[PDB]
Amino acid sequence: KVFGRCELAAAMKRHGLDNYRGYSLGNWVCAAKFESNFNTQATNRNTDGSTDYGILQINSRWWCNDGRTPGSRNLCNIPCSALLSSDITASVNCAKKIVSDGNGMNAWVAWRNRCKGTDVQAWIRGCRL
Ligand SMILES: [Cl-]
Ligand code: NA
Ligand code: NA
Repeated sequence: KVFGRCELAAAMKRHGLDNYRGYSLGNWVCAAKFESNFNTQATNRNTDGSTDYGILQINSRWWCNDGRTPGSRNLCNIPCSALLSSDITASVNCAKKIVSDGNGMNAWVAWRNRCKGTDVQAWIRGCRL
């Protein structure tokens, strides 16, 4: 599913990401934009052999099992394919564990390089939230 911007902002709020670990909703929408282009089916291989999955590009190196990332962890206790659903529940639940692990949103390379320190409130402008 390719979410609209305000559609994703509304789903992310419904699921408790607005101000989660102190990150406003616009940070999460900006991260999803530059990680996945709002596409739940996005997958991208990493140089170490892991893959990133879904709207927030969650890495099989630590967070999910994809059956082909040796010596990796599954800290969200899920198959990586769960993170590709039209239902973002599994991605949001797992993202809450990631952002809580001490690194905050710096875990998301696209967030650090493209959203951090910008006017992220712009990502929720015009949405009826
Ligand atoms: Cl933090
Ligand atoms: Na894994
Ligand atoms: Na999907």
